[PDB]
Amino acid sequence: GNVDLVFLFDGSMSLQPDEFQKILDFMKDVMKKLSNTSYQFAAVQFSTSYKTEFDFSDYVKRKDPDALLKHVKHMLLLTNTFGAINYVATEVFREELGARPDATKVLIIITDGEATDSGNIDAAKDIIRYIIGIGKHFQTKESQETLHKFASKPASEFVKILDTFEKLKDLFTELQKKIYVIE
Amino acid sequence: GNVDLVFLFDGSMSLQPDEFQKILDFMKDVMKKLSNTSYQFAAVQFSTSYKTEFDFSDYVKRKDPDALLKHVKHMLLLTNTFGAINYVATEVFREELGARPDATKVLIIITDGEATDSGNIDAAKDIIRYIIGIGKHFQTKESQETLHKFASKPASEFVKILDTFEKLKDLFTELQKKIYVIE
Ligand SMILES: [Cl-]
Ligand SMILES: [Cl-]
Ligand SMILES: [Mg+2]
Ligand SMILES: [Mg+2]
Repeated sequence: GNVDLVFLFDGSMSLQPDEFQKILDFMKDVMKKLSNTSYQFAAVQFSTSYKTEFDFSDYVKRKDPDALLKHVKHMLLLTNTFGAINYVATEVFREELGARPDATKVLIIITDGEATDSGNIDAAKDIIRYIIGIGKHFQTKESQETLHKFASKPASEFVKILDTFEKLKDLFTELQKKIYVIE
Repeated sequence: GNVDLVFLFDGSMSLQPDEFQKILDFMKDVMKKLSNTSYQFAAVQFSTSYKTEFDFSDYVKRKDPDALLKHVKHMLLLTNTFGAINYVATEVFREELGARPDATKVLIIITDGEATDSGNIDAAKDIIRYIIGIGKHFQTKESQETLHKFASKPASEFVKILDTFEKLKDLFTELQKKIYVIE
């Protein structure tokens, strides 16, 4: 059926210009591949606070991915992941913002560091949540587990750990192998 | 998993140059949208006889549909669909020709007239068969009924009827709404 997918990307102080660009490229690639499908998209940059770069209505109005993200500016601040996730659940997934009523909700969280805040993401528990942890900040198994709480279960399918930002290209390659025209 | 898909397109005398071109456009549109996935394609033109325009190996070596179908010459003869389907079953789905051993076999038959031969397609029965009947030759319930024996069950799912070749543009729009990234 319909799929309303939200990209919640890390814009923290740790990211180098090229790394931030690779995150933007990844989001665009998936969007272009899935253009003219039953998917609709929204994008929110998060660091200390949260900013919807374009919401569902924006995408519907102008499907152009490159145009939708041409205005993004790297925040360069903290990594308040609990707040960011709750922000999507209540401020982005809204009918008035273009979200479709009984559409399946999906969240693709991309981050390069552990969350600097805490609390709960209970309000977002019914959204299908994928998280992509990139870079040396996720070298240890300990740091990787910290991401499970944000993603759906099992972690084996929903939590993806990438050692480099270059690997985002590999991940896109792999996701395309999972694309099918369903009966 | 892996999907080996063969397009079997009508090259009969009834087809005008632009109608035959729209059939090719449909095939290329499909292939382009499904590029870099688990799908691999082969295309066979049929009329009085049959011709593999490019096989699975060719597709793999040069994944460019436009380049893959640039030499196609409209046969302009009859409509031997029974023989054509049997040819795909035994002359196209072959490992030496690029087909992957246990990939799901799918056949997309595109035609604008009733078969001019007879027999059976028992040898192609394990292949998921879709048939697209286009135009004035299918304006009666009887003519449309004859297409059923070539496709998988139920006909309501595997038989597609288009009043015009223009409609192949519509059909492609429709099928894209069924494109999802599987878990
Ligand atoms: Cl950081
Ligand atoms: Cl004909
Ligand atoms: Mg960071
Ligand atoms: Mg014909």
